[PDB]
Amino acid sequence: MIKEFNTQTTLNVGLEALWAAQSKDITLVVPKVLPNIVKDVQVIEGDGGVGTKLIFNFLPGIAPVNYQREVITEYDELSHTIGLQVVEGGYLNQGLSYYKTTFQFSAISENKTLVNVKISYDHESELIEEKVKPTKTSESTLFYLGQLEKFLLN
Ligand SMILES: C=C1C[C@]23C[C@@]1(O)CC[C@H]2[C@@]12C=C[C@H](O)[C@@](C)(C(=O)O1)[C@H]2[C@@H]3C(=O)O
Repeated sequence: MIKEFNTQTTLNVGLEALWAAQSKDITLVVPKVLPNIVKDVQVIEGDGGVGTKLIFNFLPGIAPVNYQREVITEYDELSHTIGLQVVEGGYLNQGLSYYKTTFQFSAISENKTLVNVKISYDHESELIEEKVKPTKTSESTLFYLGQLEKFLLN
């Protein structure tokens, strides 16, 4: 049933800094990284592990939705893997019936890190809508990761 797309990016920042930003500090880092997109992010419930509930509030007028609620579905500190599944809003209002993003961080050297991006998705329509193809949604993820790199290196 579930379709999967993978890509990779390499960022010139170290593993621990990236992993902290993407996990325990996500709610304060994301608005600083994406100040023209994300107004704020809250932890609704949970400690950061599986089943933690997050809400991302967006600036209106950019996308067809002004929030997304996410739930953590994987949290592995040894492999530095975190998965976020959309619960409400987000791409569920744009043509998909299921969406999840999983990041896995691997050190290349002290200040260079490989980021694997896995996008899992489904849609009810016989043909997928263009704006929610993973080739397109991954572009936004890569935009974010590059902005995260820029934020951490400052
Ligand atoms: C530019 C982006 C990329 C977002 C969607 C957004 O439009 C704004 C917020 C990004 C993001 C930030 C943190 C998480 O990595 C993510 C999966 C999410 O929920 O929100 C990230 C998410 C994504 O990678 O799909």
